[PDB]
Amino acid sequence: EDTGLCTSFMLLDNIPSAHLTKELIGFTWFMQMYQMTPPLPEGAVNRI
Amino acid sequence: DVITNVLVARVDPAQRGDAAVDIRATHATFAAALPVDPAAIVVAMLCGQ
Amino acid sequence: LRSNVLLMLLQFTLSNLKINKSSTFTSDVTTITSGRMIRAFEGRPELLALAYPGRAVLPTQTKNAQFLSTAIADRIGRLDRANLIGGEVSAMVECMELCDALTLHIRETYIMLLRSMHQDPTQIVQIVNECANNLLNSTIPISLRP
Amino acid sequence: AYNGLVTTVLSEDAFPDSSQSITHLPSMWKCLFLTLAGPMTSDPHSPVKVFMALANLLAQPEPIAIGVPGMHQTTPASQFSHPGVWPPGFLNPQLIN
Amino acid sequence: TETNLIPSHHYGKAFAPLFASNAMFTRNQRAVITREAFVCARSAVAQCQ
Amino acid sequence: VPRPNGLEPQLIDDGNVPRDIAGDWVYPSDVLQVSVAVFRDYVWPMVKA
Amino acid sequence: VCMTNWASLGDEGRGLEVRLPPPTDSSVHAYKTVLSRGYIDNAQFNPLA
Amino acid sequence: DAGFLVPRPLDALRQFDVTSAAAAEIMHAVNDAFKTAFDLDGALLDGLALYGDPRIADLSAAYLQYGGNVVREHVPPGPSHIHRALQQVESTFMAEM
Repeated sequence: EDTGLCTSFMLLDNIPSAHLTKELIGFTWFMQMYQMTPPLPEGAVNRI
Repeated sequence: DVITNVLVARVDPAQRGDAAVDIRATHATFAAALPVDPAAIVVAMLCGQ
Repeated sequence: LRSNVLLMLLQFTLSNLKINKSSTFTSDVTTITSGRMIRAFEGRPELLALAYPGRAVLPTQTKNAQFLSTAIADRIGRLDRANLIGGEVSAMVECMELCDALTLHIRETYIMLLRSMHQDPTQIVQIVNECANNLLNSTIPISLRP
Repeated sequence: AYNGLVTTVLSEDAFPDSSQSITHLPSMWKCLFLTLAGPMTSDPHSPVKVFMALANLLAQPEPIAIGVPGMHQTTPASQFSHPGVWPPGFLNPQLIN
Repeated sequence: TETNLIPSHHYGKAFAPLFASNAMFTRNQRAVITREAFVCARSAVAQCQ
Repeated sequence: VPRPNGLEPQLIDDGNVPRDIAGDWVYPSDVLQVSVAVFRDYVWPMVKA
Repeated sequence: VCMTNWASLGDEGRGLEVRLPPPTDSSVHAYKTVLSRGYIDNAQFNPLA
Repeated sequence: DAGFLVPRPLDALRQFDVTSAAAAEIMHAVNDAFKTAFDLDGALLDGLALYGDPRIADLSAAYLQYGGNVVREHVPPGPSHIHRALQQVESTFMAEM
């Protein structure tokens, strides 16, 4: 029996976004800054 | 007229959405089966002044 | 390549031969979906966020938020808990959650495999009696078994 | 007084098993004490469990067919706890030769 | 054979522990998994063929 | 929504369109509880002015 | 201010009373009875329960 | 929202869809009010709480006979007094909250 949800295709964050605090602030918005894990991956490339 | 089941309707089955029959219908007997020894009864039947 | 690909698809299928066990459903007391019977996990609490994209908070206009804003609110949690006995566990819930269509199809034909070899106790009390040639006392209770 | 809440059904261990014959003497005293304490109990299927447990013991000397489907005279008294399983020979003794 | 022996009662006591468990049905479960492998191993070869 | 220039950040509408914060707004209680830090950082300083 | 049995002069009383604070204090601890144990803090109430 | 017909003074208050499990924790603490106030040892009203669907309309016990003759004993509660005072308090709340 499977208690967890039945999928085999995870939504893997392949390339992370550019973490930056010096220049171009506000282009990216993570859910980690609000103490929350995102449902969907967060980065440049997210291969299924 | 012999009783197969004894139920307790929290709501009438005409008005029972998400129909939930009583847990008493899971047992074979309509009530709680209490095993009794018949040899212990017939001694009590055949004595007892 | 055709032999290697066909072999991992049987690695894919036999790994998915499981039963979708129902779990506990808690009412969403918070305001995110407000009463939809979501599935708390309590063995992996991180899995609740990835299960339900409808419960995502959308603070900014993220590119994910460009997508998750279009999520319909009543597409989450269970829909019809097909329950039979009050006080006893329901036999078959019907929920929407994150799930691929392929692994679900492997699992639904696996229950159909397990239903293909299941007989109710009216039949299996004959099979035990006929394998014992009608002797060796066997007693089935005539009542519901969900 | 509390029927419908608890039934004082006969014990499983005191039915004579449905392979022993009636010629075996400790099996029929096990059936004799079963029949005498029959009406004492509050089981409504107890008239049929009384009738069937004797009918288990005399299967080959008294081979009657029983009108309940899929079920035979070697089927014990432990089974008969439902009204549709009562034998029509017990329901009508004129069906018994 | 013992004189006061019923063959139906003797075979009831004889055959008793090998019908108590569902281990008789274990070889009945082996027949599916042998089949499900045999159809796939036929099909794994014949599709590569 | 943030707009990547000297344009001001503007807020989404019930008709699902970004609208400017400067002006009168209506929140329901459900949206305020899920956009608290978004309230406090963007529209609430535009209330203190 | 709602304070039950504030002028009671009986022998004893029931252990189930309602003593709301005056509105200068937080009256939130009486609206957390049914669906609020656990997750909520000791300062806020759920508007949905 | 539906089910048993009650007067609804408090209907303007916000409340989510109370399912069977959330109604059990309503039933946990209404019972805990009456056990605290009147000091009953034992359990007066928690079979509605501990199992089943607590969203009741009218309790009734019935026994099913074999010939299809189900007979049901509806038992409505009598003239309720504490609820008659509670319906005053609910309606007084909506103007004196």
